[PDB]
Amino acid sequence: SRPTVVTVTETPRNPGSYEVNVERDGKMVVGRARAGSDPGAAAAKAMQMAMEWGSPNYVILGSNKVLAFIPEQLRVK
Amino acid sequence: SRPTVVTVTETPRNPGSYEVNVERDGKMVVGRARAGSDPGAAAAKAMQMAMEWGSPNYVILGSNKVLAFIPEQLRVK
Amino acid sequence: LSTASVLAFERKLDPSDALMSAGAWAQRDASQEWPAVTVREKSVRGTISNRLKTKDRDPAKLDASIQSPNLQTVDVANLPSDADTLKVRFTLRVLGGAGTPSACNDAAYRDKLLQTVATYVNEQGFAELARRYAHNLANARFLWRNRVGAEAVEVRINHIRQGEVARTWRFDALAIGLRDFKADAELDALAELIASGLSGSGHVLLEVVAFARIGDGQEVFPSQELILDKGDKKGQKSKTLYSVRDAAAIHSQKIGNALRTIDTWYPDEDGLGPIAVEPYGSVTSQGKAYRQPKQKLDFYTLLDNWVLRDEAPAVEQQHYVIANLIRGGVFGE
Amino acid sequence: LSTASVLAFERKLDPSDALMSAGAWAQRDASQEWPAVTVREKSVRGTISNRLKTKDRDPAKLDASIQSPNLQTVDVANLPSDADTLKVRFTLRVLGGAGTPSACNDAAYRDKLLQTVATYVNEQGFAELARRYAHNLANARFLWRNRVGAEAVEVRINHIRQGEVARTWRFDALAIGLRDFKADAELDALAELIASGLSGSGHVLLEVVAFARIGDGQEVFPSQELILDKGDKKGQKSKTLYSVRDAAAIHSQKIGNALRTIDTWYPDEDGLGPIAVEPYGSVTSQGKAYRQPKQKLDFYTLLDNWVLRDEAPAVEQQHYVIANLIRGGVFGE
Amino acid sequence: VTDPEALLLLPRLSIQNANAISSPLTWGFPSPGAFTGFVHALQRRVGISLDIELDGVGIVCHRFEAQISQPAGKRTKVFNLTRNPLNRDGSTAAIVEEGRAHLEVSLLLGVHGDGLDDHPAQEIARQVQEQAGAMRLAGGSILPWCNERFPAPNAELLMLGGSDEQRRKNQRRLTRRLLPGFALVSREALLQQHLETLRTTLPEATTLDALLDLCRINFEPWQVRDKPGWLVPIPAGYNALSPLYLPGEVRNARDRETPLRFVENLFGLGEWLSPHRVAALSDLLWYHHAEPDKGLYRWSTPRFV
Amino acid sequence: QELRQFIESFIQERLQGKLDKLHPDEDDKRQTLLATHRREAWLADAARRVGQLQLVTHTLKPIHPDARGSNLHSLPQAPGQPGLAGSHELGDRLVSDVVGNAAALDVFKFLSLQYQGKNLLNWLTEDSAEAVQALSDNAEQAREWRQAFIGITAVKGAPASHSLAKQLYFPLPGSGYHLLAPLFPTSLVHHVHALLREARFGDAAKAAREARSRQESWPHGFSEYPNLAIQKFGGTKPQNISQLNSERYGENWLLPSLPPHWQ
DNA sequence: AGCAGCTGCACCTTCACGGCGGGCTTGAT
Repeated sequence: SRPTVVTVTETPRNPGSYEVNVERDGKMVVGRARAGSDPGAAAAKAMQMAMEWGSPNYVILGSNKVLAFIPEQLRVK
Repeated sequence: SRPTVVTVTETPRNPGSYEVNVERDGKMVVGRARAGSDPGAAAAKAMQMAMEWGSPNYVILGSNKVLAFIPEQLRVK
Repeated sequence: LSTASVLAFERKLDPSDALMSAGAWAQRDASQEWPAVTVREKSVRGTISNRLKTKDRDPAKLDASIQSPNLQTVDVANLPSDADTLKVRFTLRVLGGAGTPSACNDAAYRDKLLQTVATYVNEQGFAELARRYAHNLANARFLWRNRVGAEAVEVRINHIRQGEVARTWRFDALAIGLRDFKADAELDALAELIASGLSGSGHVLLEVVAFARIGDGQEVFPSQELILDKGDKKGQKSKTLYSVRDAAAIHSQKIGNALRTIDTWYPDEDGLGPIAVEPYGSVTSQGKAYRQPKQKLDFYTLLDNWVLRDEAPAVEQQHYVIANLIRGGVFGE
Repeated sequence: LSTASVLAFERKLDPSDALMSAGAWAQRDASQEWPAVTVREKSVRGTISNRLKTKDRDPAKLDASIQSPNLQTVDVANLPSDADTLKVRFTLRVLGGAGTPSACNDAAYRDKLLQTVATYVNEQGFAELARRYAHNLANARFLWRNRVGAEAVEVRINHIRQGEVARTWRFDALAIGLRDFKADAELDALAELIASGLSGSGHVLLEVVAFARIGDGQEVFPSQELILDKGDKKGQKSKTLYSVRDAAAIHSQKIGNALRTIDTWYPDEDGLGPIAVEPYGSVTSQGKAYRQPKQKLDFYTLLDNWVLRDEAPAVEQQHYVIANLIRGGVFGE
Repeated sequence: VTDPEALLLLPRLSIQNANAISSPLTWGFPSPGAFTGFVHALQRRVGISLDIELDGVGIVCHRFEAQISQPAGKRTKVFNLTRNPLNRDGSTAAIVEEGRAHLEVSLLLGVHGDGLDDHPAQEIARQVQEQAGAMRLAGGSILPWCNERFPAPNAELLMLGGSDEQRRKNQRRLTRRLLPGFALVSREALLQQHLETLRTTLPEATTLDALLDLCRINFEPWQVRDKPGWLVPIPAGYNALSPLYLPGEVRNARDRETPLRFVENLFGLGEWLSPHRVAALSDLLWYHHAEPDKGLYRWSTPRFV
Repeated sequence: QELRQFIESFIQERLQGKLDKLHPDEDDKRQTLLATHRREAWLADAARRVGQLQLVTHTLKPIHPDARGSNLHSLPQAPGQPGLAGSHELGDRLVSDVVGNAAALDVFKFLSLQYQGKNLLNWLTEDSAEAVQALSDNAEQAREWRQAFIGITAVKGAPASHSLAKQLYFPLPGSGYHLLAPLFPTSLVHHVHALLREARFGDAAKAAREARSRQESWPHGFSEYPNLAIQKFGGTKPQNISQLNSERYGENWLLPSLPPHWQ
């Protein structure tokens, strides 16, 4: 509702690679942009999209291998 | 978000080349600056952008080829 | 007798995902340290070029005709700027034991089916089918759009015996064509081994490499994904390419369809060329299905006339029925 | 006199879920840091290759439906492009205390059954059944479709007593057949261990590892799940595979059915091969039930004529009765 | 009635195909009646010879996995089945649905008998563990821990032995062994208090239990009224339907030397806690309560609050 | 006399449904159907067909679809202990089931006609005008057919079980055990779930949808009920289990009770 | 020739029955 939503999923068509979706104002601002082949690159792409498309506020969701690289403080704003 | 966040991403329009973003207290002070064309120079640029602008604490994110040049005790502070 | 309620068949001629690498020509002997073709992403600035609707005659939609770039996002793969060779590599495994169904529900229909496949093998071997399989392996038909403008194609075939090569075939894929099956001295020595594995008296695991000379830094065409979701706009890509661990590739069903184009007999003009081996002989991209059920020239009617009533068709239709058994599927009531 | 109304037998020879990993051949000794295989989900395009239902419809709809593509999305498990060896691993517990039932109503039938099992184990101990079980552990029968194109299979068995390996066997699963039970030296020691476990003395713990050599990047076949309700078109899957802890696995009942096909004494065509031990011994892949109750050779009439009327059968059928008691099940009148 | 003099700690056990469907209205984790029947089976097999009485089980459930799938376009789930053999004449058999699950669970159990002496201190727990390996917990076999990295031993921790600072040190050294798990407890007084609260001039009994499980995302401004912790409905025993029949009258009984009685399910509420916010490990034990003349065969965690 | 025409139209609708379902026009099959339906041989057949039991608290067929045993119609007493409670014994009066042969299940549809009481017509022991209003020829057939109609509702039988049923053990505080045979409770919380998921979800749902910023909020609500699981008892012919199992096809709709994951 | 036992066949009920989401639990060495 209020913040942007960044979702980092793992593409099931090949295991080990990831994709990011950015949703703002109830509509999809960015869809299926690729985010690397390891969880670190997925965390970097997620935080970059959160910074740029973040506006005032944002929430980062996604896989548990990806969110192990981001501290729990830096997942909401 | 209290600490500084330095994210190194790879440009998907030209593979092999990297870019760096710095967060710095909820408003980005560096946007899509040119890091190196290899993981070593991306690691050097990330550590430079963490040395400045990271006065209390910082967090460095990035790929596994990039973060293989920094020891595990120097990425988070 | 009647047809079984459940009746399934296995799969022979199993390929794997065809991986792509990029390098130079005349280095074709040391082509194992070549970097992959990485799939790339980009944005264009086109124009509106779809045909306008009946509601689209107003001024607010001819303004879209006048000044509206499109700004689309697409994937693209490319050779590097100093490389003119695309190398496509995979492995094949020909098993054998074609007639025996994997599951059934009748004891009588299984006996009649096994008797029919047995008397087919007694009359003639797999020589026509293995001939056309090795022929479709000879010219590199698994390069679909990567072969319509290439300067040279070369196919290398290695018989892996015990972790190591035991026999080598070298071809010229542009000399052998796509409209006629011929004879030679090396294609026959390959087709003998393929039929030997197809009968069940061997162990055929092959390794296939193909080189295609495109040009320095031009576009190669991997397989495009099938995103089975709902359509949307401005937030979709509409062109995603296939890659195996940051390396462009082609699906296994594409390589399987390519070396299965052996069906040159149908009730239409057989002088055009071979189509694939499917029941009711369909090619959906052209929008036409040969071997229609209006005529009695499809797989099911010929099969149920051969098995139950013992009405045998011509030998070419028998080759087609045995190729349909080798392909696999679910043929039951 | 009269039989019981509740009669249950618990299951001995209890296996686990067989897990799959991938690696290289000639590193089969340090095979503990090998990564697992993972199930992927691919969306495919094909045709309409099933029989048409030409009742109460119009033919133009069918002519449109055959000339159109067909989109699906299934599951698949592969090996990586640099690993040719599939490692399948599980454990086994032989419990012992075979003839003691877990439920019995009549005490007289319980005492007569105990005396019958005591007379059997005094005359002919568990020397044939354990030998056939050790044979089915020896040839890798628990790899069902991973054994039809395998170049070489190798089975390593470890006996575990307290916290370490006390005895190690190694067999070549391809030299040992699938249809004849011969005699050997190490197989007899493994059979004697299984027999000493089945006789109540110990509860033997074995660890079985199998290495199958397929080829780089080929297809491995895990177990498939029985899903009755796939929801609605445009989004269904139609093939789902089984995996634990994000690693492709085989069901435990499939392994249990694999090491149970020991019955070669069924009356008609015993040279076709052994079947699994079942009351009215049936095969799902055949759709036929051997050991029908019409010819007095099923489990129930043999057990009733052995216990109640003391009309003991042949020893080759006493083996089948005791194997049915070892397997387990729920019977009552 | 009983207070254990010592605790026995079995390490992290694994169960491969347990029972998912636990009751006609609930699914998920199995019933604690299975665990109480399991410890009574352990008592009947080992406890007679060693002069020890085993009673009470604390359930942990380090991890839980279910074999379910969600159909396309529906938010409901279905179970994955097995393929039974054919009936006869090649006809397939009618499917009877059942669910399965994989569990990793450790359980501590309290022994109170006077058969523990000065010389048997560690061989008692080893002899219990060697017998609890060739058994099953909820219809699923116990995985045997073959050749792996490092094993896991049992423990026999005496309760009254030691100083009070040493008593809290023993409680901490036992709580450190099972900290990444949870614990299932029974909350009946909370359900009765919520019954007294919810009943405001209207009659209701069982939609009370349905109210504490759903997600009340509806409110006049929307607001979501929360609940204290994970509240879950559980099958807490049976209730009688028929009078008790004499041991040789019911046709087709299980055995002919036991009285038989037709019962049905009862439903209660429970909570999943963490094992470090209780400060009492002689708690969390489950016991039977029979009352054999009026039915109501129940099991619960007494002395909790 | 009073309601004879209602059951006459009932048998006529059954006959016309059978004629529209079969539609055979060979060897006077419709005449052979009218020979049975238009006369009162159908009433003699409905008096003949025995096997219904009217059992709600006990239904054995969910445990196994071929498990012949004893089924009961008896509610338990209320327990004494606080907290837990089952079998809906407080209010919201129950609906009963019918277990027996499926081929006579239509006979229960004859006894559930909602004319002056459907459940009153199913047990017409209190009435006396309908007992002579059923037939017109004599009085012995009236009492015989009435006794057959009120007989196939409530019958006792013999206390029995099966090997495919469930039989447990329970330790007593002193010594010894009990055998504890459970059954399947045919409770309808299915209707509560259908009401809370599809009846009044719509109006309050759109009120929460398009009136968040507005103060216009209805005095109502909804419920989501996450993670349900459907369980089916009869495969494709659910009427072999019971009659209430035909009303709801499978769909036991089991509620979730799963432990939290640590991280 | 007259009961026990096995096999084949007729009888019966009911339309899927919505998606923008929705919860409460996680330690100390």
